[PDB]
Amino acid sequence: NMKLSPNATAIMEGLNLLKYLLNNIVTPEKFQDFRNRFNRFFSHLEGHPLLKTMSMNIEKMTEIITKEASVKFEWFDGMLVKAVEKGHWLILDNAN
Amino acid sequence: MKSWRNVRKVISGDEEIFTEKLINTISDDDAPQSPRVYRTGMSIDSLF
Amino acid sequence: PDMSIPLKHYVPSYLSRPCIFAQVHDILLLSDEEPIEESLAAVIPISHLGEVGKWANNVLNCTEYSEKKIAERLYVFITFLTDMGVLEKINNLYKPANLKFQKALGLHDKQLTEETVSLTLNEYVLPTVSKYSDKIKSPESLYLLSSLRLLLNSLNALKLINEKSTHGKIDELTYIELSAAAFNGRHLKNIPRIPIFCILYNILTVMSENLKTESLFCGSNQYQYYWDLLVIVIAALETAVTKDEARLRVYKELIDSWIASVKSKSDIEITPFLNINLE
Amino acid sequence: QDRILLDLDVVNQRLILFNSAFTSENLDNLAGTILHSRSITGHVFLYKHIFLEIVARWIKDSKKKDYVLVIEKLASIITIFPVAMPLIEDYLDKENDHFITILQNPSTQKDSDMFKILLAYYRLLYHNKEVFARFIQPDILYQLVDLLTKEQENQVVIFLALKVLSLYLDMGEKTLNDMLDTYIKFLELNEAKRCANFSKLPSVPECFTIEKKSSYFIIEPQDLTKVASICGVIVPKVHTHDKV
Repeated sequence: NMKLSPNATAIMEGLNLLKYLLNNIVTPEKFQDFRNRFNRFFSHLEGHPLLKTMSMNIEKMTEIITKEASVKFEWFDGMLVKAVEKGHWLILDNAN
Repeated sequence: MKSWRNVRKVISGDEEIFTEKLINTISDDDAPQSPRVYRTGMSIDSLF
Repeated sequence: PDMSIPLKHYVPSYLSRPCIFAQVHDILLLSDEEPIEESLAAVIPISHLGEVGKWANNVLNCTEYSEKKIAERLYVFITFLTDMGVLEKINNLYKPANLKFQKALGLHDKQLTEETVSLTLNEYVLPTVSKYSDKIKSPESLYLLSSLRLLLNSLNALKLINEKSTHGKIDELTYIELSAAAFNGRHLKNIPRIPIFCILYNILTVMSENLKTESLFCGSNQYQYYWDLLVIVIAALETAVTKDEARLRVYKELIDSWIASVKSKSDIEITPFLNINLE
Repeated sequence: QDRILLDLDVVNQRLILFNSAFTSENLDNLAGTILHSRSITGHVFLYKHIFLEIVARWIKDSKKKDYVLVIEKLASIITIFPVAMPLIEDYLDKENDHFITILQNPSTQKDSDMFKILLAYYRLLYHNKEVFARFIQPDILYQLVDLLTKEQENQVVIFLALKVLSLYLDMGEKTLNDMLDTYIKFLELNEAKRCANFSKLPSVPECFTIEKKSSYFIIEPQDLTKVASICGVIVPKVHTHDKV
């Protein structure tokens, strides 16, 4: 949106949100992040955010329900998966 | 030769580029041996 | 003490525009002497050659860059090339090479002006260029450039004599300037018999118009012979600044020997002179 | 016992070398005169092992407007002298808002009061971005870019603004040129030449002895704050915990 079609009104919100993500980590009490995201999502120029908002509300219902699975050893994805899953390189150091 | 040699040392390595080959190199033996007669850069026009 | 760190240590190596001028400044660094040789547009692509003017303007407008003349000289070289219709030739020449880059890449707009050297010998892409003119792997590609500075190095020096004879005075009065007065419409009474300035002026016109409308780059080593003549001319003018008339007897000897030798090579470059070498 | 030593005849040797090319009261004097100058990297060559005290004194004495010159000359120092990186970092935590309030609600002054800020910002991203990435509010930069695209004659501010953004948002090279030629109808070859000119000069040395010649004494109790005295050469004064 900097290469074509300036549109200050929402590019400014986009930068405001990027700085809020970049400078700071999010914790529970996410509702600020949700409201700021939707305040940014006045503009729809990709359908991918329509998936991501669904990826927000799933966490919201999951954020309330953490109390009833307080102890749950759940598997999380490693690094090499996330690269091969996302698309970007690995540089393994020594195999000592 | 040397103005190309330093450009050999930037965009390529120490081994000679393709272009250092093509520039000629005058053999340093082709003088005419003019000092069988001793003259100079004197203006010899006054003589004639 | 000049043992400095070059600019690549301090330049971002993920941009194109600076990293070439890095090589420029570094080539100026490593030479102990001033390269009056152009070997700098040897490195700049034919694309953003127009940045040279802003480069020299930046050199002057700021305080650094202890050298500031050579950035002007290379700019004079480029604007001497655009004075010829020469870069249209070489930009039209590489266009097959831009087609290989067009096809190797999934998306590539066939641009107007190619990001490639002004040399035609620094690279692997020659055999795409050398679908004709196997002279490219013979020295005439080099001497095309080098000879082209010499002419430009001569015109700038000769022309000041034409301004000097135009501004002629009995003090700072020299024999080459007496010959320039002979050509110049404002002529001084003393020694009119030296009409050589025109004779050492029309040769550059022959070369300039010839190179403008040759369009071959496939002759019989013609550019090698547009070089040795230029040495002879630089010798002729240097021995023309003071009294030596007999030394000019071996300068109509030499051009005719030059003519008879290139004619022995059957290089068809022969029409546009040879009443000037006989006058 | 041990503290800073500093010769002065060799300082004059360095003066004649450099300019051939082109108590606390004393510290306040030299801080002021080095500030209100424009040339910096000759003073750094003469006064190397002292300099961080002078940086601290620039940090403390603010004078309510000097801040601009502080970050300006600080940014010019950094690549030559990569050791004042802590104190400058600590400075912006206090001072960032006073620059924001210039850039927000633009000056109605000479543009230079903004020009220097962005310029310093650029260098402090070009030195390292993974530290200075929280002292920026890119929205206000885009606001300035809007206001100076609608208004005319200001075609240098915008250049530095978009250049800062191009290192904040880690852009490539073709987006950069196209972005420029969408907002506009140069820099980076110069700063490298500044650092290269600095590397022309030789290695400075510390005498470590009471030479029989003019010398200047700086002692332990005169090491200002957020900079610590030591037998060798002065070292930064960072961190909170400090109870004796």
